[PDB]
Amino acid sequence: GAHYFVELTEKHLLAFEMLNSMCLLENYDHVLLFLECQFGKSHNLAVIPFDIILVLFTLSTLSEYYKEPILRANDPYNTSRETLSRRALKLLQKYLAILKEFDSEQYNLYDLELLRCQFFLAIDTLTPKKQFKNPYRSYISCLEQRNTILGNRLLNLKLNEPGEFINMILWTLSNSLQESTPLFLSSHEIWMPLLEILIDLFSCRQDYFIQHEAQNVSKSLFVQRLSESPLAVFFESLNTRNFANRFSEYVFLNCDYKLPSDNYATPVHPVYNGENTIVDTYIPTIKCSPLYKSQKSLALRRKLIGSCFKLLLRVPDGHRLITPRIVADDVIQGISRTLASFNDILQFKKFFMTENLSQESYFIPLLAEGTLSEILKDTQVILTLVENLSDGVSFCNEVIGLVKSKCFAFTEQCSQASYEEAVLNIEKCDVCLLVLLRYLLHLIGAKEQLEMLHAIEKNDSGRRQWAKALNLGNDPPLLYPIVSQMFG
Amino acid sequence: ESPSGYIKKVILRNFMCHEHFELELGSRLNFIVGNNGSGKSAILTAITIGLGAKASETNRGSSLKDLIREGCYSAKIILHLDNSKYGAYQQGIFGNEIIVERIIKRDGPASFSLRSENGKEISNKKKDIQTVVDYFSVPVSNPMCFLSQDAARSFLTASTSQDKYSHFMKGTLLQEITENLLYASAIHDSAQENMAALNRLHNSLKARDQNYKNAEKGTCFDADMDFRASLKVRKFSGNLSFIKDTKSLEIYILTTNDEKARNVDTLSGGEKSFSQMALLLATWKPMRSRIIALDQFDVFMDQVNRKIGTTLIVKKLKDIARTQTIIITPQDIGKIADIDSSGVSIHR
Amino acid sequence: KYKDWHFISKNCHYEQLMDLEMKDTAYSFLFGSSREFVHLKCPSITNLLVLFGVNQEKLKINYEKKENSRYDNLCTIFPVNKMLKFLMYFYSDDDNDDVREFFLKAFICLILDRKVFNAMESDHRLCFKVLELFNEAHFINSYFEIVDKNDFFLHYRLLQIFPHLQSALLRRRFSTIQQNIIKEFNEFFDCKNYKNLLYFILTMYGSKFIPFGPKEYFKDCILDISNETTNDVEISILKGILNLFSKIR
Repeated sequence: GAHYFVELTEKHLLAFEMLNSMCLLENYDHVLLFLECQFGKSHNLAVIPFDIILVLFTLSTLSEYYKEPILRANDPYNTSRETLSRRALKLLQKYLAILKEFDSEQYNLYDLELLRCQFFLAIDTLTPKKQFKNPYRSYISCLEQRNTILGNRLLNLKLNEPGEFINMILWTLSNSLQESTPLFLSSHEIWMPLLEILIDLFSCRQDYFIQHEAQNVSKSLFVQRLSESPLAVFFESLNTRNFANRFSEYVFLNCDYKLPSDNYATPVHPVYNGENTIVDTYIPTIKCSPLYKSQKSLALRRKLIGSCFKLLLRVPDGHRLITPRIVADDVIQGISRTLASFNDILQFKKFFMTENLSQESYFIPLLAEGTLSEILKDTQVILTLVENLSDGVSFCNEVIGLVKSKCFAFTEQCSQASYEEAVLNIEKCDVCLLVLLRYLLHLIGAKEQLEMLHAIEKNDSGRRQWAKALNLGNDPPLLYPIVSQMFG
Repeated sequence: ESPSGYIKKVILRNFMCHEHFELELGSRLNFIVGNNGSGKSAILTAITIGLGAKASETNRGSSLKDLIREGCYSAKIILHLDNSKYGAYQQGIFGNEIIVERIIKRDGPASFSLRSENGKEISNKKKDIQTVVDYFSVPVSNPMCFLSQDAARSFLTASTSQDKYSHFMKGTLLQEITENLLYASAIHDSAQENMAALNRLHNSLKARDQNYKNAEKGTCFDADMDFRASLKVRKFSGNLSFIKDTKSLEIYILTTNDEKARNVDTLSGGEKSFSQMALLLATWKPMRSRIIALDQFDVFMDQVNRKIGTTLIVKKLKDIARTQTIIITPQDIGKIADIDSSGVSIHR
Repeated sequence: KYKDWHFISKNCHYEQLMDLEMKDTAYSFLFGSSREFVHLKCPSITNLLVLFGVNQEKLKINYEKKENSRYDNLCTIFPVNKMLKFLMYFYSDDDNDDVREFFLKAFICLILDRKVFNAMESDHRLCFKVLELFNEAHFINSYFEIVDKNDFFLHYRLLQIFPHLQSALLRRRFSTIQQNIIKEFNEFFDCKNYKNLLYFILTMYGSKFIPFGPKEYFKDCILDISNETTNDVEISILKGILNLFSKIR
């Protein structure tokens, strides 16, 4: 009963000791069938025990693409027409969309507070190192004498190994943009939706640890209650003191921007053996386009930084965080000197043009302006756009000042010698402006807009005539046709 | 009320120690009492033999003639089965009860006459009484349900890890399908080497190991849930684990004063005896019978702990409305538990 | 066992669908509220379905030609989160009833074939969005057009991604309901239909008519027929499931 601990009513104890008995008999089909048969039926919320989470965290990391025989020698009938790893994942993502609602209008608050206890007990076992204790007493559980599940050891028992919660992050990030099926599948249905759960839970334990830690405490010590925070040990796994040049290259591992890291790339190895091997009796069917590959791998690289500008946002203006030893300004010019360095501009758009615009606020209109300020240092300044993101008149006046400052028109007479890089550079500084414009249009719900309109008309026409004088067979990367249709 | 298939009355005639015995039992936990050597085993032997047992199916009587007391000429056994609730097959033919008659003479065949409500013979074939017994889901054949004084003593005694597994498997009829379908090492292997579609037999046999593994998961899980729910009358916790690699029944328990569950064979006599009695109770759970007997559960458990065993038996068995227990024990023990509650029919 | 009606039979036009994706992915930071010229390679919904990898004249399953029994036919398919994204562009909510019903039935047929169903995303957000566009009375009366009585294999599939429909179709098929379920249990019991009975139990357990708990006489009926010990492998499953649906409260 240290904190968030909820005791067991006898009507939940039965389902607690029954699921563990079923799981002890190597019978996971019925363990899963226990939860699914009573999911959307009534207002009961049959919660998973906290040790039947570390089982679904290990039933998830064994997909048929490399363990087809073992998934068949367990239940050779396959009643549900699904595997053990595609239903475990479908439960963890179904009992998580319930946790982050806390809707008491249908469930009972006791079940919703018990489920949170199970989830936090589960995610309080993942303690990353660098290189069993059941809190209840009513029942004896599994995971006391059982170590491995179908060969795969465990998740809590493996991520705690020295230098392993850092290798699996680089595993799911580097093999994100891969072409070989044995490698791309190891991070599309095994480690990509599993890190999206770990990050979404480590970022919900933080939402609780802040309130129910010490109200009315000194600011100098409130920052000391963020060094033992759950989001602090998570980012403590990064075993370097160069977050200005290490967190900017761990998020973008397999991306190809202008990689200047003279140090050798991080050694990436599989978590469980046989992961980078497809099996003979399974042939893939889903065709993943290279654009689709680099759309769901940049919605995770951004989601992994979006949990770093939520830990750093809580640092008070006076002091700085102790355990990670990082600054909320050394990682806005670090995720901007590489974002402004991308070669494939279809990855740049996939990163900035996000499908979750409202939740992923508070840090995107910081890298967007932070990146536009990194490009104009070569195109030829002080950017105050985010401070003017609330009042449109000031943001306008600034953008007309910028376009009059000749930072959106092309460079000097050098046209064809270095066109291939100049066009990419000048168009990469247009997405940031477009992203900021979209945010303003969403954060604000007159004549200055029209003045920006005609100014951008003259600028675009200047680029157009410059490209015409470039004896070039195609159009320049115009701006206008986007802003015109955005405004209306 | 209780579904049909419970014994109303039992009448004997010139048995091992009873000249003319008449008992009446209820549709639930039914204690009967006495003392050592009072014919308590005689009634259990008669109730086993009166349905499906053979002359040498008890290992105590050598034939069907030694049962008759010396000096007597013959013997007679007659039982009554209730037919009022679910299970009253063709009740219009007989009535609301079924009467059987097992008469054994000094010389000649033993008649197996079946009677109706008014006591007139309606059948004499062994097959008729056998299908009557096996319809009401009676486990006559089974050598566990109607455990003898020594048969039950074989379970509730000094056991090891890979001995309770054997007892549980044999009692649960799970050492019958792992032998009737384990000779496949010669019927699918050595019965095909004559040319190096007759493999249809191997096709059915592969769709039959599913039947065993899906009836050993749901039958060894029901006997494990009713072992954690019977360790909660001493404020204990724990479970029992089947190891097919070793064929073992390691049972792990955790007491109020304990911090980490240990193996059963590390405690005093009382907790081990309680755990083994709990396992004995759990064995009967998966197999849906209708009549269960027992004799002499005081083999090694002291009276102070035999009282706790009695309370366990009373809570676990009295509430069930579909298992007529006929437990036999000499001492009168209706003075500690809730025997006054409806569902107990202690008889002397 | 290995054959689940496989709506998408041929291969997918991976080159034309890839082109359509690139144009569409730049149409989320320009619209999202106002309603298209991103796609005119598929002027009608039938053309889009053909692009997905379906054959001509495709919306019904009849089982005369073993329709829900076609084998693997290992054809590659496009990701479901994009197939459903391209599909909703053809709603025309304020339009003719026939095209709306065609869209509904095409959506349904695309939902419950093994190719899509086995490779769906656990996020599971698009399908519910397509569901709220219709009321469950019109999603179950003009429902998935599989037969009602004998076909309980895709009923369990439907009530496996849309669980809140559990009591929505049970009052349509069983149109007194408590005595109708046992009546339709004997018909699948005195027919030796031990495979379409397993999915009859898994479908209707949990509703208002057949609740969980120790209380149904089914476990009796699945106890007299077990004497062969080699009878059937879908009869030692039906009794292990029913032994678990009783110890649940």
